[PDB]
Amino acid sequence: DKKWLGTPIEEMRRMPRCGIRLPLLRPSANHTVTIRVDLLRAGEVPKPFPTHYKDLWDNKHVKMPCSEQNLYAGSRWELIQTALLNKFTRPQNLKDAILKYNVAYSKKWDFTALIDFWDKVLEEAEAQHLYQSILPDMVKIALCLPNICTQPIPLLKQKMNHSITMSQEQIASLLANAFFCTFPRRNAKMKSEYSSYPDINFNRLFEGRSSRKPEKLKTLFCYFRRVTEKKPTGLVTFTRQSLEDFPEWERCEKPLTRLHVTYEGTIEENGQGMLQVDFANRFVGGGVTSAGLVQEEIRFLINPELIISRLFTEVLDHNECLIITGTEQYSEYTGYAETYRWSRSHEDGSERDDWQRRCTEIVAIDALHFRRYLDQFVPEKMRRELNKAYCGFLRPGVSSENLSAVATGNWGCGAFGGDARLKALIQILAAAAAERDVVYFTFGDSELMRDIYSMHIFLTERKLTVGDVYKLLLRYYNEECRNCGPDIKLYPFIYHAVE
Ligand SMILES: Cn1c(=O)c2[nH]c(SCCN3CCOCC3)nc2n(C)c1=O
Repeated sequence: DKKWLGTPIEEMRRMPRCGIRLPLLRPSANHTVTIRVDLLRAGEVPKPFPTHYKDLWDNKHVKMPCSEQNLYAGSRWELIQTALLNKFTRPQNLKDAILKYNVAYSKKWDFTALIDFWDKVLEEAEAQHLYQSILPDMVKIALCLPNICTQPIPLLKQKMNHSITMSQEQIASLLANAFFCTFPRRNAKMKSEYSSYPDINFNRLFEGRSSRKPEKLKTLFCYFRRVTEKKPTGLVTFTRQSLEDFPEWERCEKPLTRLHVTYEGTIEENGQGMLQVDFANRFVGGGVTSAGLVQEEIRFLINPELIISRLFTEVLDHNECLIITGTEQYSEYTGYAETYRWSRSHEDGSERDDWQRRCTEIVAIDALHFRRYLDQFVPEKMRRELNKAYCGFLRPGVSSENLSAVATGNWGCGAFGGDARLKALIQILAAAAAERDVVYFTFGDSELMRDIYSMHIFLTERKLTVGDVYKLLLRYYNEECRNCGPDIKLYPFIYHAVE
């Protein structure tokens, strides 16, 4: 009957209470900081550093639309200014503007969803507000980019252990540019440069007739209305983490940690101050700028500062994750995929830390996509998922007492074909190896809650280590999968093996 099982969620560690005092925010070889730390003050808009725009146009940094190297020779940035500084009264005006500096895509890019949103979804007053106020304000913050993002932004490339800390205001200027599709070299289907990076320009949000698109657009315009009306004052950190020292899982003598499991609630609302998992695509954010609308995309829509990770985050390799600290929630929603609806504007009540970052930490970890259900029990694939989750959970240089619980759920299930009971145990083992408790949301599935709880209590009461459990997974593969759906399910197999 009960709605939750295991350790009370009130007993789990959360930020900021559990953290240590942050070191002085400072730029270094592994930390890009794009604002004046000496002037960072609560409730004040951060000042960009440096004061005057500095450009880098190379294979290691974002290619900025305002670069003097962005040519067409004509200046693409001048063309963008001329195109966007026109009155919009009808959606065709905005399509024509975006296409003036995207001539090569004038036959490839469809704007049906934008036209339908403006003309067929919005009432007359809402459309009027969109084109008299919201869009012109978005144009202005976009065109302010050279005065806002004065410091080159390095790409968080494969195998880099590197962090970028920037202001929410800087992110808003960059995302307004993404909306107007101004980022060069990010568009071609057959590009080699940036082929390993996600889409950033928003043009696919404008294509097609899904009922999903107006909801995505409502969610994003809620954000844009908010951050053009009053500049957000905080910072956001993006950290790419690449590990090479992974556990020898079969030999790991670490005990399991604590579990709270519930079929009610969500990661983002009920896991406040916890390490919140994004069920990510290896191209971070997935189809947020196109058709996708499941856990990752929804989180990227209600916390749009996440979307800018796509500007500079290379596709994740198996040993990598992306950790984002400080994104703000601007929207509330209901549903998902075909039922997703924008509900209302959200006033984020999270505390900020000593770097003026909202106390919200999200980790993008991408599960594997399994063509065949039994493929996921292959030991190499189980080890891969363990190592991915471990990389997402591990904080080198931090004591376990200062680590929040992990707030997660059915990672890699649904579209990717993962088995929820296996993935729950994999996350429990990885969390144990990283010395972090687990808060698990089963998203309405009460039987799964009971099953994960019962397995966890079974294993903990018998004092099985991480390695004891991993060896049982290996036995399951050999006994029920390798020479095989299997005859016996995983948790029944485990109970029988141990008993
Ligand atoms: C724990 N958890 C979720 O599982 C979740 N799924 C979604 S939409 C995609 C359908 N899912 C159904 C459950 O299996 C994973 C895929 N939003 C979610 N949120 C906000 C959440 O907190």
